[PDB]
Amino acid sequence: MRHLKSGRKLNRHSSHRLALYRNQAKSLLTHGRITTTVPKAKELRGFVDHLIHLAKRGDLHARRLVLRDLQDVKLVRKLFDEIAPRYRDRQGGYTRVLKLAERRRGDGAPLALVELVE
Amino acid sequence: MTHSMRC
Amino acid sequence: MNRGALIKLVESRYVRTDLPEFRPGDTVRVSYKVKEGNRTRIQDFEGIVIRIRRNGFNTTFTVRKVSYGVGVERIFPLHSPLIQKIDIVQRGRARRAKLYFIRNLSDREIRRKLRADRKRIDQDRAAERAA
Amino acid sequence: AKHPVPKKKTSKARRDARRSHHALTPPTLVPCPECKAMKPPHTVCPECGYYAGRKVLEV
Amino acid sequence: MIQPQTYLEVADNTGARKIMCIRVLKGSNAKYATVGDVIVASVKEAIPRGAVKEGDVVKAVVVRTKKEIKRPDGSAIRFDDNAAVIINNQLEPRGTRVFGPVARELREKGFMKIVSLAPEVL
Amino acid sequence: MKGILGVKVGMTRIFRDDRAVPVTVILAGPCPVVQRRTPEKDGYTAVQLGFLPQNPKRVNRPLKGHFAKAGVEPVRILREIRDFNPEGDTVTVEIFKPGERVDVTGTSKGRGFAGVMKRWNFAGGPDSHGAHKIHRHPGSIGNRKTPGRVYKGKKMAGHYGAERVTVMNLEVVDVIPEENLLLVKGAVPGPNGGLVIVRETKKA
RNA sequence: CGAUGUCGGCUCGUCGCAUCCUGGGGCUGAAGAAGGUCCCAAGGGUUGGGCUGUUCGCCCAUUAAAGCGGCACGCGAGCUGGGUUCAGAACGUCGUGAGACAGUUCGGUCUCUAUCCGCCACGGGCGCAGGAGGCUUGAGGGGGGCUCUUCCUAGUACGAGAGGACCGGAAGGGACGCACCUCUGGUUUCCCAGCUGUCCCUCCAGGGGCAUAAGCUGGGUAGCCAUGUGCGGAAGGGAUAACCGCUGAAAGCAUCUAAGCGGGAAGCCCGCCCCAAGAUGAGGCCUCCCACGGCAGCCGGUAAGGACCCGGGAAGACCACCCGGUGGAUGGGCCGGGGGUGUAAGCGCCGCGAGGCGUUGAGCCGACCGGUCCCAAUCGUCCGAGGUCU
RNA sequence: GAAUGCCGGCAUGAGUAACGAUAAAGAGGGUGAGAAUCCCUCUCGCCGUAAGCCCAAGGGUUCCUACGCAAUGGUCGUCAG
RNA sequence: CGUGAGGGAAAGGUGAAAAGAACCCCGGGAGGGGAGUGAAAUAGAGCCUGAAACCGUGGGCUUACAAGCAGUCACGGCCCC
Ligand SMILES: [Mg+2]
Ligand SMILES: [Mg+2]
Ligand SMILES: [Mg+2]
Ligand SMILES: [Mg+2]
Ligand SMILES: [Mg+2]
Ligand SMILES: [Mg+2]
Ligand SMILES: [Mg+2]
Ligand SMILES: [Mg+2]
Ligand SMILES: [Mg+2]
Ligand SMILES: [Mg+2]
Ligand SMILES: [Mg+2]
Ligand SMILES: [Mg+2]
Ligand SMILES: [Mg+2]
Ligand SMILES: [Mg+2]
Ligand SMILES: [Mg+2]
Ligand SMILES: [Mg+2]
Ligand SMILES: [Mg+2]
Ligand SMILES: [Mg+2]
Ligand SMILES: [Mg+2]
Ligand SMILES: [Mg+2]
Ligand SMILES: [Mg+2]
Ligand SMILES: [Mg+2]
Ligand SMILES: [Mg+2]
Ligand SMILES: [Mg+2]
Ligand SMILES: [Mg+2]
Ligand SMILES: [Mg+2]
Ligand SMILES: [Mg+2]
Ligand SMILES: [Mg+2]
Ligand SMILES: [Mg+2]
Ligand SMILES: [Mg+2]
Ligand SMILES: [Mg+2]
Ligand SMILES: [Mg+2]
Ligand SMILES: [Mg+2]
Ligand SMILES: [Mg+2]
Ligand SMILES: [Mg+2]
Ligand SMILES: [Mg+2]
Ligand SMILES: [Mg+2]
Ligand SMILES: [Mg+2]
Ligand SMILES: [Mg+2]
Ligand SMILES: [Mg+2]
Ligand SMILES: [Mg+2]
Ligand SMILES: [Mg+2]
Ligand SMILES: [Mg+2]
Ligand SMILES: [Mg+2]
Ligand SMILES: [Mg+2]
Ligand SMILES: [Mg+2]
Ligand SMILES: [Mg+2]
Ligand SMILES: [Mg+2]
Ligand SMILES: [Mg+2]
Ligand SMILES: [Mg+2]
Ligand SMILES: [Mg+2]
Ligand SMILES: [Mg+2]
Ligand SMILES: [Mg+2]
Ligand SMILES: [Mg+2]
Ligand SMILES: [Mg+2]
Ligand SMILES: [Mg+2]
Ligand SMILES: [Mg+2]
Ligand SMILES: [Mg+2]
Ligand SMILES: [Mg+2]
Ligand SMILES: [Mg+2]
Ligand SMILES: [Mg+2]
Ligand SMILES: [Mg+2]
Ligand SMILES: [Mg+2]
Ligand SMILES: [Mg+2]
Ligand SMILES: [Mg+2]
Ligand SMILES: [Mg+2]
Ligand SMILES: [Mg+2]
Ligand SMILES: [Mg+2]
Ligand SMILES: [Mg+2]
Ligand SMILES: [Mg+2]
Ligand SMILES: [Mg+2]
Ligand SMILES: [Mg+2]
Ligand SMILES: [Mg+2]
Ligand SMILES: [Mg+2]
Ligand SMILES: [Mg+2]
Ligand SMILES: [Mg+2]
Ligand SMILES: [Mg+2]
Ligand SMILES: [Mg+2]
Ligand SMILES: [Mg+2]
Ligand SMILES: [Mg+2]
Ligand SMILES: [Mg+2]
Ligand SMILES: [Mg+2]
Ligand SMILES: [Mg+2]
Ligand SMILES: [Mg+2]
Ligand SMILES: [Mg+2]
Ligand SMILES: [Mg+2]
Ligand SMILES: [Mg+2]
Ligand SMILES: [Mg+2]
Ligand SMILES: [Mg+2]
Ligand SMILES: [Mg+2]
Ligand SMILES: [Mg+2]
Ligand SMILES: [Mg+2]
Ligand SMILES: [Mg+2]
Ligand SMILES: [Mg+2]
Ligand SMILES: [Mg+2]
Ligand SMILES: [Mg+2]
Ligand SMILES: [Mg+2]
Ligand SMILES: [Mg+2]
Ligand SMILES: [Mg+2]
Ligand SMILES: [Mg+2]
Ligand SMILES: [Mg+2]
Ligand SMILES: [Mg+2]
Ligand SMILES: [Mg+2]
Ligand SMILES: [Mg+2]
Ligand SMILES: [Mg+2]
Ligand SMILES: [Mg+2]
Ligand SMILES: [Mg+2]
Ligand SMILES: [Mg+2]
Ligand SMILES: [Mg+2]
Ligand SMILES: [Mg+2]
Ligand SMILES: [Mg+2]
Ligand SMILES: [Mg+2]
Ligand SMILES: [Mg+2]
Ligand SMILES: [Mg+2]
Ligand SMILES: [Mg+2]
Ligand SMILES: [Mg+2]
Ligand SMILES: [Mg+2]
Ligand SMILES: [Mg+2]
Ligand SMILES: [Mg+2]
Ligand SMILES: [Mg+2]
Ligand SMILES: [Mg+2]
Ligand SMILES: [Mg+2]
Ligand SMILES: [Mg+2]
Ligand SMILES: [Mg+2]
Ligand SMILES: [Mg+2]
Ligand SMILES: [Mg+2]
Ligand SMILES: [Mg+2]
Ligand SMILES: [Mg+2]
Ligand SMILES: [Mg+2]
Ligand SMILES: [Mg+2]
Ligand SMILES: [Mg+2]
Ligand SMILES: [Mg+2]
Ligand SMILES: [Mg+2]
Ligand SMILES: [Mg+2]
Ligand SMILES: [Mg+2]
Ligand SMILES: [Mg+2]
Ligand SMILES: [Mg+2]
Ligand SMILES: [Mg+2]
Ligand SMILES: [Mg+2]
Ligand SMILES: [Mg+2]
Ligand SMILES: [Mg+2]
Ligand SMILES: [Mg+2]
Ligand SMILES: [Mg+2]
Ligand SMILES: [Mg+2]
Ligand SMILES: [Mg+2]
Ligand SMILES: [Mg+2]
Ligand SMILES: [Mg+2]
Ligand SMILES: [Mg+2]
Ligand SMILES: [Mg+2]
Ligand SMILES: [Mg+2]
Ligand SMILES: [Mg+2]
Ligand SMILES: [Mg+2]
Ligand SMILES: [Mg+2]
Ligand SMILES: [Mg+2]
Ligand SMILES: [Mg+2]
Ligand SMILES: [Mg+2]
Ligand SMILES: [Mg+2]
Ligand SMILES: [Mg+2]
Ligand SMILES: [Mg+2]
Ligand SMILES: [Mg+2]
Ligand SMILES: [Mg+2]
Ligand SMILES: [Mg+2]
Ligand SMILES: [Mg+2]
Ligand SMILES: [Mg+2]
Ligand SMILES: [Mg+2]
Ligand SMILES: [Mg+2]
Ligand SMILES: [Mg+2]
Ligand SMILES: [Mg+2]
Ligand SMILES: [Mg+2]
Ligand SMILES: [Mg+2]
Ligand SMILES: [Mg+2]
Ligand SMILES: [Mg+2]
Ligand SMILES: [Mg+2]
Ligand SMILES: [Mg+2]
Ligand SMILES: [Mg+2]
Ligand SMILES: [Mg+2]
Ligand SMILES: [Mg+2]
Ligand SMILES: [Mg+2]
Ligand SMILES: [Mg+2]
Ligand SMILES: [Mg+2]
Ligand SMILES: [Mg+2]
Ligand SMILES: [Mg+2]
Ligand SMILES: [Mg+2]
Ligand SMILES: [Mg+2]
Ligand SMILES: [Mg+2]
Ligand SMILES: [Mg+2]
Ligand SMILES: [Mg+2]
Ligand SMILES: [Mg+2]
Ligand SMILES: [Mg+2]
Ligand SMILES: [Mg+2]
Ligand SMILES: [Mg+2]
Ligand SMILES: [Mg+2]
Ligand SMILES: [Mg+2]
Ligand SMILES: [Mg+2]
Ligand SMILES: [Mg+2]
Ligand SMILES: [Mg+2]
Ligand SMILES: [Mg+2]
Ligand SMILES: [Mg+2]
Ligand SMILES: [Mg+2]
Ligand SMILES: [Mg+2]
Ligand SMILES: [Mg+2]
Ligand SMILES: [Mg+2]
Ligand SMILES: [Mg+2]
Ligand SMILES: [Mg+2]
Ligand SMILES: [Mg+2]
Ligand SMILES: [Mg+2]
Ligand SMILES: [Mg+2]
Ligand SMILES: [Mg+2]
Ligand SMILES: [Mg+2]
Ligand SMILES: [Mg+2]
Ligand SMILES: [Mg+2]
Ligand SMILES: [Mg+2]
Ligand SMILES: [Mg+2]
Ligand SMILES: [Mg+2]
Ligand SMILES: [Mg+2]
Ligand SMILES: [Mg+2]
Ligand SMILES: [Mg+2]
Ligand SMILES: [Mg+2]
Ligand SMILES: [Mg+2]
Ligand SMILES: [Mg+2]
Ligand SMILES: [Mg+2]
Ligand SMILES: [Mg+2]
Ligand SMILES: [Mg+2]
Ligand SMILES: [Mg+2]
Ligand SMILES: [Mg+2]
Ligand SMILES: [Mg+2]
Ligand SMILES: [Mg+2]
Ligand SMILES: [Mg+2]
Ligand SMILES: [Mg+2]
Ligand SMILES: [Mg+2]
Ligand SMILES: [Mg+2]
Ligand SMILES: [Mg+2]
Ligand SMILES: [Mg+2]
Ligand SMILES: [Mg+2]
Ligand SMILES: [Mg+2]
Ligand SMILES: [Mg+2]
Ligand SMILES: [Mg+2]
Ligand SMILES: [Mg+2]
Ligand SMILES: [Mg+2]
Ligand SMILES: [Mg+2]
Ligand SMILES: [Mg+2]
Ligand SMILES: [Mg+2]
Ligand SMILES: [Mg+2]
Ligand SMILES: [Mg+2]
Ligand SMILES: [Mg+2]
Ligand SMILES: [Mg+2]
Ligand SMILES: [Mg+2]
Ligand SMILES: [Mg+2]
Ligand SMILES: [Mg+2]
Ligand SMILES: [Mg+2]
Ligand SMILES: [Mg+2]
Ligand SMILES: [Mg+2]
Ligand SMILES: [Mg+2]
Ligand SMILES: [Mg+2]
Ligand SMILES: [Mg+2]
Ligand SMILES: [Mg+2]
Ligand SMILES: [Mg+2]
Ligand SMILES: [Mg+2]
Ligand SMILES: [Mg+2]
Ligand SMILES: [Mg+2]
Ligand SMILES: [Mg+2]
Ligand SMILES: [Mg+2]
Ligand SMILES: [Mg+2]
Ligand SMILES: [Mg+2]
Ligand SMILES: [Mg+2]
Ligand SMILES: [Mg+2]
Ligand SMILES: [Mg+2]
Ligand SMILES: [Mg+2]
Ligand SMILES: [Mg+2]
Ligand SMILES: [Mg+2]
Ligand SMILES: [Mg+2]
Ligand SMILES: [Mg+2]
Ligand SMILES: [Mg+2]
Ligand SMILES: [Mg+2]
Ligand SMILES: [Mg+2]
Ligand SMILES: [Mg+2]
Ligand SMILES: [Mg+2]
Ligand SMILES: [Mg+2]
Ligand SMILES: [Mg+2]
Ligand SMILES: [Mg+2]
Ligand SMILES: [Mg+2]
Ligand SMILES: [Zn+2]
Repeated sequence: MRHLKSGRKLNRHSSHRLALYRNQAKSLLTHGRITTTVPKAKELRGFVDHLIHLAKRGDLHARRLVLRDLQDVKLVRKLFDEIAPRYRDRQGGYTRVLKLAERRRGDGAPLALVELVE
Repeated sequence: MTHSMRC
Repeated sequence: MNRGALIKLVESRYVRTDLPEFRPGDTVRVSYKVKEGNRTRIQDFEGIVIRIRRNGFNTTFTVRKVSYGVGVERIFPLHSPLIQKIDIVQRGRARRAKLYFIRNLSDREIRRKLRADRKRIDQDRAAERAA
Repeated sequence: AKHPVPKKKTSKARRDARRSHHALTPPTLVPCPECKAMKPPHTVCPECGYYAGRKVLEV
Repeated sequence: MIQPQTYLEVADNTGARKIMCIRVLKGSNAKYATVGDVIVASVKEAIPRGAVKEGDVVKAVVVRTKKEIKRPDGSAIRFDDNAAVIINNQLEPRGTRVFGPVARELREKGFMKIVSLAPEVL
Repeated sequence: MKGILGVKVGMTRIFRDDRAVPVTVILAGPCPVVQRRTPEKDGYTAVQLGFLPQNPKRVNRPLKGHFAKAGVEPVRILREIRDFNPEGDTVTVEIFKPGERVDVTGTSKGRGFAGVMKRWNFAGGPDSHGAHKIHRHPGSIGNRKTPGRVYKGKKMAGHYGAERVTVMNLEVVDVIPEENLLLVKGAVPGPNGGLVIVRETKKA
């Protein structure tokens, strides 16, 4: 059973799934938009929204907390100086997921774009 | 193995 | 509907606010109403709070004492109407919320691990100074 | 286990009866309100890159 | 939760110090004894020249358990050991002292003499 | 013979006469009377009850007409209480008094496809001593060439739960008419949020 | 004999009754209690261990009882492999010997994929004269069916005493069953903290990886759970079995019977719980659409409606089912609460230092109870009646 | 018309088991008719008395570069022994 | 294939003549459609003839209350000559 369990497994063990989320996070915050599979995209929203929200708070603690996941000081500085001020008056919903029309050829995978919002 | 040894 | 509120609204008739705050590691005396044969009396149970499990009205706490050579753990509902009163005997300072590990300690091993919580002792001595 | 095995060859009738549930359903498609092309609903138009009235994707 | 094979301390001065439950005397096939239940047990360890010796098949009543027992008031009680007091076929203790606390449930089950000899009823 | 449609809220315990009493809280009323099955029209006696209001702009024309003939707003659910003819047009919790006994019908939690140990309390196999990939298996399912088959109703693996269940003769611990609350001692089928039916008991 | 695997166990049942217990009886060398024997009765029940490969049996401690047999000595394409039943080795014994022994001893390869029937679950199709959305009747199935102790009656009836009832009433158990998570007790793969070694970021401080598919350790919400909680077996009605009658001839008496009428089992029927109109014998009620256009038919556009798609769900293998789709709180975010962890970082002060103290129940923080349109359920498409014959 | 016959062809089982170590992947850019699978970059993970390096057997052009993708490669292929 | 002695296959046919299909079209290619050759192109090189199993497309009749070694005897319905 799975009654009221939150969180996809994505056929990865505990540490592989965390690193997957962290790497997707770095990639999305680097380019502003990425393509992944639809299930990965949807899971990415929550992970990245929380790091952006902490960057809205902007204190030293937030920065160090975000660095636990993102690890790259230059990227965090970008998140704190360029990304987060875009969202000071936005209460959640810092990312959007739109589904792409065409599946991957080699495995039929349905794709989606995940992007930071305006 | 082989056969069931019916002996 | 809000199902959570409806339960809290059911439990509201039974919620107590008279009892004092305490933490794991505090030495506490629970004056507890007991039935026996024909009469019902008040039997004090005094020991170290080793556990507070919280669930609003449904929170309970576990008190441990050594009686005549034997360890005894007594679990109480924090909002039970059989609890007459709870007296803080001593403030101890634990580093964790569950003190199961003291079941395995000698008496001086415990005294060394749950030293007196001078800060909250002073909070208690400062209070009671009312007028 | 003792290696179960088909007792009789399946007849042409039964093999094809089994496949009465194999036909593909055609893709669900709707016209894109911008370029009129047929595309799956709730997906970005792969022909003009529009979704929800605005342009999202270069095509 | 006592069953056959369970060892129990002896909370009296009969002479026995450790007994091993071999039967729960509560119907045809009870799985477990709690406080107030009688068991049949062999005596595994005695002190010399007490009433009961090693090898005796005795009756006892469980007075303390490590499995906590639940009460209608919504509370529970748990002891550090599993302990019983040895009785005869009249519920009466065969020794003259009871050591350590005992559960209040014994009173309702008619083991009154044990309740009085006990230094604490919890 | 009286009934009402309900909603399982959650469990708690309350304190009654220095005893802790585990309860399930049920939001019962109000249940408007939507149709009356009579011996003349339908061949039996029963009330069709309604429960929980629904978006009128969400209820199709065939159901609109049905509600109209009763003069009632759209409700999310219709259920019949059999052999019940309430005097009024709206059934509330106050058909029950504390102390009465009730039967409660809900839909059990669904275990999905369930193994023989979870569904039927089978013993499974040994976990050591040579046991070979059968630790949770059912063992034998029959005999040999006589009868050469498996009984109907044979206990085997399959979907378990998410079925209608009636627990009977529960004590009513309280009625709170200001909130349409019904407290019942003990456990009731299904999840919090699930629809349940509360009928007077059939045990004597 | 171009193979029907062979003991026992474990698992899973099911059946017979020549009945072990529980229910009903008659007779008794039946005072009572307790037994004996036979009759009716298969609904349910029929324990845990020591020994042995054992079946059986004996023993221990209980029990209402610890029944006997069938199902290929039920069940190895379900498991085991102790025994038996190859090849090694040894003892006793037999044989000059090679070797031999339902004699003993130690060891000894038990085969991933289910086509058909059958079984458990779940769908798709078409059917149920118009087509729909709901709510139902219950033919017929299935589940269940146990029992003990104490107290009252009453230390009464009975009995010299020992002892000790019927009937009727009350309380509390055991095992089993269904559901549940408030409590008790588990789990809780990253929810919090602490710790070692190493490498790294960025030197300090602070962190990250790896040490398992959690490095280790102390805890742990929701969910799933039992060891935990609630509830069930009925009651009641009917027809009976053995057995006991009332009235009553044949047969002036007698006779439960030949006419007629009573009483009477844990059993039988109904009653309780669950499925159920593919019940093709395709049922019933409430409501909605409606006579459209072209040679019981026909092909196009609709109708009431439905599906597709999408956001999801204590529903779920897929399918199904249920909720929602901007006139929206469905999921994600955010916020508040619950809950867990147990006082973050940084700074300040004390100590030579490991550390300590304060800010501070802080910081972090899955699922739980809610709020909030910030993000996403955009936009739409396709099926879908005109109702046969007296 | 049969010889568990012989040689070959094609069925069934079945869109089923499986796709060969549970060290692990993600994204951006490029190339191309076509890209999860080729090239480049960044992140992540695994070996490190080896899963690194050098000899000897054995193998015998598998080496380097250009042009290729029918087949071989357990998928794909623009890559390649 | 086997260390080796040794074992030891399968595989024939365009047409009279290459006249072996310029060129155009879809396609990366493969392949096909036209044009063209030829008495003939389901003689187009995967080439004479081209059986059978086996697979598919289209049509006639038939089938979702039914019990079967699958046929046979009879009658009726529909379709065809
Ligand atoms: Mg499961
Ligand atoms: Mg489930
Ligand atoms: Mg699981
Ligand atoms: Mg959820
Ligand atoms: Mg996670
Ligand atoms: Mg997997
Ligand atoms: Mg995997
Ligand atoms: Mg993987
Ligand atoms: Mg997979
Ligand atoms: Mg790891
Ligand atoms: Mg991508
Ligand atoms: Mg991916
Ligand atoms: Mg700063
Ligand atoms: Mg975090
Ligand atoms: Mg989309
Ligand atoms: Mg798609
Ligand atoms: Mg590909
Ligand atoms: Mg592929
Ligand atoms: Mg709740
Ligand atoms: Mg102490
Ligand atoms: Mg200290
Ligand atoms: Mg302090
Ligand atoms: Mg096998
Ligand atoms: Mg096997
Ligand atoms: Mg095997
Ligand atoms: Mg096999
Ligand atoms: Mg065959
Ligand atoms: Mg076959
Ligand atoms: Mg065949
Ligand atoms: Mg055929
Ligand atoms: Mg065919
Ligand atoms: Mg088939
Ligand atoms: Mg298939
Ligand atoms: Mg199709
Ligand atoms: Mg003692
Ligand atoms: Mg002692
Ligand atoms: Mg002695
Ligand atoms: Mg000894
Ligand atoms: Mg004693
Ligand atoms: Mg005392
Ligand atoms: Mg009350
Ligand atoms: Mg509905
Ligand atoms: Mg319901
Ligand atoms: Mg359910
Ligand atoms: Mg449940
Ligand atoms: Mg199982
Ligand atoms: Mg179960
Ligand atoms: Mg189980
Ligand atoms: Mg079950
Ligand atoms: Mg078992
Ligand atoms: Mg077992
Ligand atoms: Mg087991
Ligand atoms: Mg195992
Ligand atoms: Mg084995
Ligand atoms: Mg094996
Ligand atoms: Mg197996
Ligand atoms: Mg195993
Ligand atoms: Mg099995
Ligand atoms: Mg067989
Ligand atoms: Mg067999
Ligand atoms: Mg048969
Ligand atoms: Mg289901
Ligand atoms: Mg009751
Ligand atoms: Mg309310
Ligand atoms: Mg329910
Ligand atoms: Mg044979
Ligand atoms: Mg054969
Ligand atoms: Mg054969
Ligand atoms: Mg054979
Ligand atoms: Mg065979
Ligand atoms: Mg076993
Ligand atoms: Mg049997
Ligand atoms: Mg008989
Ligand atoms: Mg009897
Ligand atoms: Mg009897
Ligand atoms: Mg008798
Ligand atoms: Mg007598
Ligand atoms: Mg008698
Ligand atoms: Mg008799
Ligand atoms: Mg029986
Ligand atoms: Mg029986
Ligand atoms: Mg032993
Ligand atoms: Mg044994
Ligand atoms: Mg034996
Ligand atoms: Mg024997
Ligand atoms: Mg006996
Ligand atoms: Mg008896
Ligand atoms: Mg036995
Ligand atoms: Mg037998
Ligand atoms: Mg038997
Ligand atoms: Mg036989
Ligand atoms: Mg035999
Ligand atoms: Mg035998
Ligand atoms: Mg035999
Ligand atoms: Mg057998
Ligand atoms: Mg067998
Ligand atoms: Mg086997
Ligand atoms: Mg066997
Ligand atoms: Mg078999
Ligand atoms: Mg077999
Ligand atoms: Mg077989
Ligand atoms: Mg063996
Ligand atoms: Mg032997
Ligand atoms: Mg041999
Ligand atoms: Mg000799
Ligand atoms: Mg001789
Ligand atoms: Mg000799
Ligand atoms: Mg021998
Ligand atoms: Mg032999
Ligand atoms: Mg022999
Ligand atoms: Mg012999
Ligand atoms: Mg032997
Ligand atoms: Mg020997
Ligand atoms: Mg042997
Ligand atoms: Mg060995
Ligand atoms: Mg062996
Ligand atoms: Mg295998
Ligand atoms: Mg099959
Ligand atoms: Mg199998
Ligand atoms: Mg068959
Ligand atoms: Mg089959
Ligand atoms: Mg079948
Ligand atoms: Mg169907
Ligand atoms: Mg109709
Ligand atoms: Mg309908
Ligand atoms: Mg019904
Ligand atoms: Mg019926
Ligand atoms: Mg039927
Ligand atoms: Mg029945
Ligand atoms: Mg019964
Ligand atoms: Mg008396
Ligand atoms: Mg009297
Ligand atoms: Mg007496
Ligand atoms: Mg009685
Ligand atoms: Mg049963
Ligand atoms: Mg049920
Ligand atoms: Mg169950
Ligand atoms: Mg539950
Ligand atoms: Mg809970
Ligand atoms: Mg719990
Ligand atoms: Mg707990
Ligand atoms: Mg974390
Ligand atoms: Mg480290
Ligand atoms: Mg660096
Ligand atoms: Mg450092
Ligand atoms: Mg620090
Ligand atoms: Mg590393
Ligand atoms: Mg490493
Ligand atoms: Mg380890
Ligand atoms: Mg690793
Ligand atoms: Mg770690
Ligand atoms: Mg842990
Ligand atoms: Mg824990
Ligand atoms: Mg939990
Ligand atoms: Mg919990
Ligand atoms: Mg829980
Ligand atoms: Mg559960
Ligand atoms: Mg239990
Ligand atoms: Mg019970
Ligand atoms: Mg007479
Ligand atoms: Mg007469
Ligand atoms: Mg008569
Ligand atoms: Mg009669
Ligand atoms: Mg009668
Ligand atoms: Mg009964
Ligand atoms: Mg039903
Ligand atoms: Mg119908
Ligand atoms: Mg129906
Ligand atoms: Mg019909
Ligand atoms: Mg018909
Ligand atoms: Mg019929
Ligand atoms: Mg009809
Ligand atoms: Mg109908
Ligand atoms: Mg009707
Ligand atoms: Mg589904
Ligand atoms: Mg789903
Ligand atoms: Mg699904
Ligand atoms: Mg679908
Ligand atoms: Mg539906
Ligand atoms: Mg609902
Ligand atoms: Mg809908
Ligand atoms: Mg809607
Ligand atoms: Mg829409
Ligand atoms: Mg929402
Ligand atoms: Mg709502
Ligand atoms: Mg929300
Ligand atoms: Mg979700
Ligand atoms: Mg809180
Ligand atoms: Mg808290
Ligand atoms: Mg501090
Ligand atoms: Mg601090
Ligand atoms: Mg610090
Ligand atoms: Mg200093
Ligand atoms: Mg400290
Ligand atoms: Mg907090
Ligand atoms: Mg947070
Ligand atoms: Mg959160
Ligand atoms: Mg919070
Ligand atoms: Mg809850
Ligand atoms: Mg609003
Ligand atoms: Mg459209
Ligand atoms: Mg012939
Ligand atoms: Mg052959
Ligand atoms: Mg031959
Ligand atoms: Mg042949
Ligand atoms: Mg051949
Ligand atoms: Mg051959
Ligand atoms: Mg050939
Ligand atoms: Mg061949
Ligand atoms: Mg062949
Ligand atoms: Mg072939
Ligand atoms: Mg074929
Ligand atoms: Mg084939
Ligand atoms: Mg095939
Ligand atoms: Mg498939
Ligand atoms: Mg298959
Ligand atoms: Mg499969
Ligand atoms: Mg395979
Ligand atoms: Mg393989
Ligand atoms: Mg597979
Ligand atoms: Mg490995
Ligand atoms: Mg692999
Ligand atoms: Mg592994
Ligand atoms: Mg490794
Ligand atoms: Mg990435
Ligand atoms: Mg990738
Ligand atoms: Mg990549
Ligand atoms: Mg770009
Ligand atoms: Mg590729
Ligand atoms: Mg490609
Ligand atoms: Mg790429
Ligand atoms: Mg790869
Ligand atoms: Mg590359
Ligand atoms: Mg990056
Ligand atoms: Mg090294
Ligand atoms: Mg070579
Ligand atoms: Mg070459
Ligand atoms: Mg290739
Ligand atoms: Mg290729
Ligand atoms: Mg290719
Ligand atoms: Mg080529
Ligand atoms: Mg290949
Ligand atoms: Mg390939
Ligand atoms: Mg390969
Ligand atoms: Mg290329
Ligand atoms: Mg190379
Ligand atoms: Mg060779
Ligand atoms: Mg050879
Ligand atoms: Mg060679
Ligand atoms: Mg040769
Ligand atoms: Mg040749
Ligand atoms: Mg030829
Ligand atoms: Mg020629
Ligand atoms: Mg010629
Ligand atoms: Mg050209
Ligand atoms: Mg051209
Ligand atoms: Mg082209
Ligand atoms: Mg072209
Ligand atoms: Mg190319
Ligand atoms: Mg060409
Ligand atoms: Mg073409
Ligand atoms: Mg051509
Ligand atoms: Mg010509
Ligand atoms: Mg041609
Ligand atoms: Mg021709
Ligand atoms: Mg020709
Ligand atoms: Mg010729
Ligand atoms: Mg030819
Ligand atoms: Mg040909
Ligand atoms: Mg041909
Ligand atoms: Mg042909
Ligand atoms: Mg074809
Ligand atoms: Mg055809
Ligand atoms: Mg056709
Ligand atoms: Mg019929
Ligand atoms: Mg028909
Ligand atoms: Mg037929
Ligand atoms: Mg027919
Ligand atoms: Mg024939
Ligand atoms: Mg015929
Ligand atoms: Mg005829
Ligand atoms: Zn478009």
